[PDB]
Amino acid sequence: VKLEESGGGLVQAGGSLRLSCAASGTFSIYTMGWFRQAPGKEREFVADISWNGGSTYYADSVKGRFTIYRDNYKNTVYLQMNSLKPEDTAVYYCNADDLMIDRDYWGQGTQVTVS
Repeated sequence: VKLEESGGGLVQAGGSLRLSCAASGTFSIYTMGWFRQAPGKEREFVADISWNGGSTYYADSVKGRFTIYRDNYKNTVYLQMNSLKPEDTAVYYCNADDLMIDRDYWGQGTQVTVS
């Protein structure tokens, strides 16, 4: 299992960005999620989505501005970010928690910088 993140980069405050996390490489199923990491700080939960898409959870800092969703055809989970703020600047990581074997997997991380 490999997770490849795409999107990100430099964005003006008030803008929007969509991050993607494409899974590749069997077939268990997964809780997929997004975390972010500011320099010198704890890893911060952002959002996650259940294996069948029926339940989503968001950190209070992003509720009402961010949306997590899954496109099964592309085997990709997405993070739509609106009204971006300097406080959102971080490396964003997607995670996949294998519910059959209790092992999780991580993307390489993608920088989002809000100017």
